[PDB]
Amino acid sequence: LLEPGSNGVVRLLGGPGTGKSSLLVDTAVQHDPESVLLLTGSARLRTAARAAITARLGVVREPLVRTVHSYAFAVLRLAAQTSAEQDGIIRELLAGDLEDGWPEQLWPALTTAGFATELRDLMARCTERGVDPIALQRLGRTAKRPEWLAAGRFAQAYEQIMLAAELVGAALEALGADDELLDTERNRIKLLLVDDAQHLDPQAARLVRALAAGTGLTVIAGDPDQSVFVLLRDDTHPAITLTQSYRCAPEIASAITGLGQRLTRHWTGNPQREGTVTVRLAASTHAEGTMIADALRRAHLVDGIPWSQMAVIVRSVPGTALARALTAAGVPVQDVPVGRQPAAAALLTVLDVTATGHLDADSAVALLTGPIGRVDPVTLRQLRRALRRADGSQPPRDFGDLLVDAIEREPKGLSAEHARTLRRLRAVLTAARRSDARYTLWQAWHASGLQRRWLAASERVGAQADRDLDAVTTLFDVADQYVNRLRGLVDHVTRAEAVAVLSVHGALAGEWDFVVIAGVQEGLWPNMIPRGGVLGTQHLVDVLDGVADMTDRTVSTRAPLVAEERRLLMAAMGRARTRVMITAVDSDTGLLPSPFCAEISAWATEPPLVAPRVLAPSALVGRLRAVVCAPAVDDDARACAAAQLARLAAAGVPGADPSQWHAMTSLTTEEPLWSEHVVTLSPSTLQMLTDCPLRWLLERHGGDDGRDVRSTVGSLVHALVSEPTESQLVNELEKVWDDLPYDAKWYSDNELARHRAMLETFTRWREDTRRQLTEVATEIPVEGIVVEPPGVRVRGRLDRLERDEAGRLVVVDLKTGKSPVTKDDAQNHAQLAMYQLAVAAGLLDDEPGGGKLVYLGKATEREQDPLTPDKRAEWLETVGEAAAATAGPRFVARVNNGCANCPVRSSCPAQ
Amino acid sequence: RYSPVELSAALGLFPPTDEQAAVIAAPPGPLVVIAGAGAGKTETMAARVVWLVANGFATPSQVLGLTFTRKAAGQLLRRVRTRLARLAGAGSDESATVSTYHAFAGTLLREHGLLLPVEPDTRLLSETELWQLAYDVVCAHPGHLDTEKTPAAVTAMVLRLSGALAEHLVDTDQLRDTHVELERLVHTQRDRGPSQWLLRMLATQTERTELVPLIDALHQRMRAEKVMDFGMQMAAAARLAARFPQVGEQLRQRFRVVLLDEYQDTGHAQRIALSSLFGGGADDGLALTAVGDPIQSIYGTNLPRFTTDFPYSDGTPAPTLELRTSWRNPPSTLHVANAVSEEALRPRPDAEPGTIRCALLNNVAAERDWVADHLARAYHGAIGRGEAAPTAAVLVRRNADAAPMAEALTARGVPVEVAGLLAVPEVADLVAMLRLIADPTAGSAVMRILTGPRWRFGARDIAALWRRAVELDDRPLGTADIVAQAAPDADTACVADAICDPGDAERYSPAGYERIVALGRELTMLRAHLGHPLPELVAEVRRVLGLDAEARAARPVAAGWAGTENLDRFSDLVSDFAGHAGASVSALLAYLDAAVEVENGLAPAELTVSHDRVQILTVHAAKGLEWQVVAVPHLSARVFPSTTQARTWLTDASDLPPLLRGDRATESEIGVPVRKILSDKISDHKKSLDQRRVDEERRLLYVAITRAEDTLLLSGHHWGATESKPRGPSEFLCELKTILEEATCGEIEHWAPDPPLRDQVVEALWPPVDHVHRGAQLVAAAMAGQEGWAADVDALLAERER
DNA sequence: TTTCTAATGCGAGCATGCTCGCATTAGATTTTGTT
Ligand SMILES: Nc1ncnc2c1ncn2[C@@H]1O[C@H](COP(=O)(O)OP(=O)(O)NP(=O)(O)O)[C@@H](O)[C@H]1O
Ligand code: SF4
Ligand SMILES: [Mg+2]
Repeated sequence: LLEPGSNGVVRLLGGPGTGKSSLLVDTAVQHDPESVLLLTGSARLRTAARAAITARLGVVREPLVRTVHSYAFAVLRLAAQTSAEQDGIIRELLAGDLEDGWPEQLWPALTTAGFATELRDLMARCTERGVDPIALQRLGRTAKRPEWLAAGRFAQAYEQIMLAAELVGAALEALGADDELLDTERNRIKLLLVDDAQHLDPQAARLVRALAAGTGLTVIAGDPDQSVFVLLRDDTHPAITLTQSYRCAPEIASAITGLGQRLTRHWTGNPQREGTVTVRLAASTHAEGTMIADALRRAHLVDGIPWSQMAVIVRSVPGTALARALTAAGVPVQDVPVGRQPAAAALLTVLDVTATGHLDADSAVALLTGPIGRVDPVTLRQLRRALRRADGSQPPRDFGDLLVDAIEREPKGLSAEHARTLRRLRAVLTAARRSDARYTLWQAWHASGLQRRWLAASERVGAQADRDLDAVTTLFDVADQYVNRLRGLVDHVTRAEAVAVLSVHGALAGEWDFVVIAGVQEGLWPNMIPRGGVLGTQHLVDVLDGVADMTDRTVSTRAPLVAEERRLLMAAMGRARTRVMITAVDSDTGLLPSPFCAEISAWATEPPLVAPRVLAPSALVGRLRAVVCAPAVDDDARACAAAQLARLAAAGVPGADPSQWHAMTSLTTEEPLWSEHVVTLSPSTLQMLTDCPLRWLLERHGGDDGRDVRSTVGSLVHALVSEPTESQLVNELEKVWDDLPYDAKWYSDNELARHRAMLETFTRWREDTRRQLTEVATEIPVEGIVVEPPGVRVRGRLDRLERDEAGRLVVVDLKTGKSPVTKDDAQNHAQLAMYQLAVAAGLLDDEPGGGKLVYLGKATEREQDPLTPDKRAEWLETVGEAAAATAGPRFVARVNNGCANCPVRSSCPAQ
Repeated sequence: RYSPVELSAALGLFPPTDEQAAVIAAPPGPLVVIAGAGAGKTETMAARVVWLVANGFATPSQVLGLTFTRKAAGQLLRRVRTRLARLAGAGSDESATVSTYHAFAGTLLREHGLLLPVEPDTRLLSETELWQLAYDVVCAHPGHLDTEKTPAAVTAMVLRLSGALAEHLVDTDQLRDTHVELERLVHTQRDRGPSQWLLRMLATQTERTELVPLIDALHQRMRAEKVMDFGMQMAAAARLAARFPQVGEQLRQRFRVVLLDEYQDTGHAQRIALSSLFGGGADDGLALTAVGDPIQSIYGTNLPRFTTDFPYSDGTPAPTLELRTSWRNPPSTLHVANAVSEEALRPRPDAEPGTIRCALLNNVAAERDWVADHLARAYHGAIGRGEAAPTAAVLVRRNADAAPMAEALTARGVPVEVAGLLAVPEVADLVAMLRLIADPTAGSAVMRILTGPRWRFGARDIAALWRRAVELDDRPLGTADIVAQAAPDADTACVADAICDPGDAERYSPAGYERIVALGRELTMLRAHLGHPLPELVAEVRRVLGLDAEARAARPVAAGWAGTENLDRFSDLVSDFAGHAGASVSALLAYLDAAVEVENGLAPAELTVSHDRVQILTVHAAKGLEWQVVAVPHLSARVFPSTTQARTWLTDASDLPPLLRGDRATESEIGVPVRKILSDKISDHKKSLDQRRVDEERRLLYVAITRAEDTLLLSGHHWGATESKPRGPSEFLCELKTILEEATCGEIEHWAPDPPLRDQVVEALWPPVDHVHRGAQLVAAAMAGQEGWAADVDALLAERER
């Protein structure tokens, strides 16, 4: 059997790992250069098969090695003597069908893509299992399920409008058309190496039989047990069986065959390849990832087995939480459109603006932060300032406008370094204009020097250059496609050695040495996910496929069948040739192991570990230096860890020596601000310095998020009030209000109305209290020494001063808030006390008076009793104490009522 | 078939008591089993399941278990799995299915959505991917909005109200006629016209009817994006189950026994989603047992109505079986857990009683000291005993006022005190560094970095830095001048300019200039990364900082190698938010800040430890944990009764009126008879609506008491911090005093008589001033001249050589 | 630089007893839920 001049048909089968895939190669080599056909199952398999055969063979001719779908396409080619467009057709067909007045229970569902996708699935499954639409309508009449017959008539309507998964269905009748075309190929091909028969469709199975009526020889190969994806490998045809693994270890083969016992199920591993199976667990979702990283790193670095010979065959990548945690420990892992990619988008915007001929400001900034001419934020903050020195304006010009004018013509005021960061943009935006007669895109690409930079970035970020070049090459390919198919282009484009994590289904072509089957969770691997829907596709597919179930919709729409699920794991372990590892988790607080973990633990070689060891420097040093600084445990291992840290820091590995340790860093100065003196205290400053000097420092100096909008509106109202008649103020506020950043358009109007009412309240109060108080001055500055031996010399600005009716001086200050302060805290107000102190010491022109503290919002006021020398001395003492507190290092950080909004809160030690 | 007792003794467990006998022997039919607190739930569950599967009424694949919370569902699943597996030994392939309610509703939608116009592949929103969207639709809404409220504070009302429409199934179309009935009545002593207060209540109703368009805009915005929240999801499931009977027929065919575990904590959205499917009038062959406790309803009245909602399908109600014998101390269960009788339990294990102690102190500090002393002496007596380890814990009402308990216990005890993911100092530095990289005008981040442990600066250096930063500004009044300032463009003074152009090296301290230069080089290195994808940029920043090593370098040797779980969960969240409608290195920080504002940071890794630690957890949380002696410290006038934060339906514009609340548990404000008549009638309805708030605190207090595994140290303070008035002991304590003093079983301690209070302040000098130093000296001496560390180090160096 | 809502104790307004605006001050309750 299986020899030159042998019989027309022969059957080949054997357990996984056996030489079946490479067995068929030899009989092809010895045998015309043509007349041999190899049907593998996937074009990725074609690469390996053709490579093997050709490299085992100057005038040698490539044997025709192809796939079932490709062969059906070639059959249709001789008979001539995509999913996106498919979905478009189907959705428009349903939209049309919605016109006239399906069982009507689902009329609302027709507009939805959810129904279109399920209908796509139903038709695809029907075509793959080879049932005509008329036959399915007959099924819908026989079994009283209206949706089925409706879908059958829909399929009938679908096939009307035509005359990629129907190639086999077409070829099945294409062969029968001539009935002599069959003999043309039966006399042409003699060998027909059809292979991997467990993965063939029932329709494609018919084509194989048709091509194997009788001539020459044919071979069918494949394990008739890992059929999960239903084969019929039962006949009187001659059969060859293989029972030596050649890949898996007898320890591994033991476990796999023990699994297969509860399901030719017998086969033994290669004796030479000694290996093992290990079952492990973890105590959390992260412990599993880090221990997989641990095991992979140890296997790579102690056991010598490299990357590209390991893998993590998980159930199905929905999964993604594993590549990250597995890369963090330093394990390479293998594997979003051109519109999203930023390097492509930048040059795309250049092309867009070149085609348009006009550059909006809001699109010139967007290519200063791109990769064409790149500017970081604190260089945009240099461009802004430098440009606003070119043309000093009383209100500064908008940055977008300044930038676009600078680009189109260069102002050379500062231009120190910013000459080049604008020169690149000049070059690109001009050379793009240079042609104006595609080729222009290449010209723009060349004008900017980013190609040379990226190709000189082949070092270390070097990955980013590779990604960017991939994106730009894809863009160029799209451009070529459009040229062979520029305002029409911009909207045209709008629409190795590494551990390889991959799902089980795609992991059926692996020759790996170390398989780690992550995620054997209970709700995941034996799937309890219901298979049902609205069209009953799952219940129809098994009644259609044989008599897997009678015309009852009972067992199908419950869950995937375990017998159909254990085969997956059984075939998954078969890929590992040396070692396996089945990893599941079980944690008390949300997770359990599957019913398969316990069974696998029977044939395995050997308190789930809660924080597993890792092999990575940033982990190992953080473990070592964690024991040496221990209060008391590991008395001698402390010395061992000290020696190991010495060896580590002798070479590198940042974090080892106490120079790098954070808790060993030392303060820079430890020296007073003004050890020498006179220190100036604006009245507002004293009101924070009497509460939290740390807050004074860390906020008044640099720690403030910066200029909210309730702060500039308040000062704007202050300025409107200051100038010396309500009716004329409102029209000053109205004209300027529009250039204020508010989040909500409807909010802007409400705030404008409220602030107009605020001005009106101000004028009402003013004309009310002119009956006893007269305004000496408004917005009068305050400046002059008050207490001094350190002196303070308060300086600041006063909102409004007033002369009392009977020889005094009442100082006020307008606040634009809604929440007044209490009447006892407004008796001890630091600001007003400071103003009265400044008045009492002259420098305004003269006696202490009250402090009104008028709130414009809602007009309530909280007065302060005019000072006395009995109290004034205490206030001077307080001011002196505050001034002394400004000086020394180690500022106190007191807590107070205002400690709930201070911007420096993430750094104070009192918290 | 086997009887319950015979079946139980066939296994390795004790014979179930009489209470656990009736429910197990109950015939298949809709029944409810009121299970007391501590009465041994989630074991009777497995007993009933194994009874059914052994007598052969249903195979394991036909069982279904529903439970409100994920952890309790996991517990039930584990218990059921082990019981079923053990039964296989004494007289297989499939297993139970256990799911939390919302997961079951999700599965129901994904299996039968299209019968409704509901997409199957609808993303689900967290509480911070929603707010960041409901604040967009409110911002963009065109109109008037005569409301006088800040945006992002009407977003709160829109979310709260739209979170109740999708719970009582109202759909915003019938919530437009609710104010005419009251306005017409109010508009038609003294003849002043309607009182000022009355118009305020009407204003709220008009405001709600003005929000209605905002509520409707949000729903369409979510439909357009194929996006759905938890409330909308469960409401959709309820609508589907109510409208279509074939889904119920399918589900009753597939599942022959259903386990509604926590049925007293489920609202009107699920009460109808779960009766319509199975229990309405369906076959009596289905088991349908439900074990609720009506007294302990923290979260939020379906139990009093289960009968006549899940009947025998002939028009006859369902049975009711009880569970007592709470496996709890007599003193707590007897005379104390009867604090709330209001029903219009027994000492189970006949075990030794326990002391119960009350106390009225004269200061929050004093009461804190008293409770701390009691717990401390209890803990230390274990050490002399030989490690008894009482592992107590304190139940506190407010989420605050529990941090200082760590201060008062770390002196003698060792507490855990079970901070969001964005308050752990391992992550906050990463967020701050990201912020400083992305946008310079962030002083609250520049300080967190300049004064951080990695390189401390002095006041002199910060002042000099800010001096250079303000000198570099060089910017010279009018209203157009003011408004032109503070635009999205206009520039100001920001420290992140000095760090990049420090200037002359003389001004800074000689040590502090090198640090400035190094930070400048670091930031100029990183700011080149903003073009990179965001999940890679974050890890690059973490690598550049020392966070990965240092988060481990500060950890007890007890814990094995942990420390980086918070960082890895944060990078997971980053890797999830990213690749999702936009890279957005600067719209990530908007997400992080919005998450800080609402939902209080995020969910940390929740590390577990197994020491003899005193937990400081909150009473509202941790239901079902019954471990050791517990104490409730604060029972003063306004802390525990908490009846101040009450906003009824007539003032809060984001609360459903009783007339429309499909619960109708409260009174419906008849108002049919007719202003002084009405003005009095409202206040009575408000007072009735207030007693519900009190009735929601007995259940908190009853839950707290019924966790007293060993003894109690409940107490009540006086003269709380930072106030003016005594705030004497509230309700729940005076009555608790009386109920204590008429029995064997309480002790009264110090009972401070009710009387100027504290004004002492807290301080901490800024730049702070040892085991670390001695270890550093040891390492230095080692440089000068087990666990297998040598091989690991050799392997790492062999990697380095290459 | 900045605040929601409400409970409190007046304090004139008029059929000594309420009674109702009017101005002044205290606190900002807790989590459960998908793949
Ligand atoms: N007799 C043999 N002697 C040496 N090496 C062999 C022999 N037979 C097969 N191999 C090797 O085994 C490798 C695996 O190829 P092969 O076993 O033919 O794939 P396969 O096992 O059929 N795929 P599968 O379906 O999983 O069995 C080949 O690449 C050969 O190197
Ligand atoms: S939170 Fe309090 S202690 Fe900290 S800086 Fe602010 S005011 Fe000072
Ligand atoms: Mg002012």
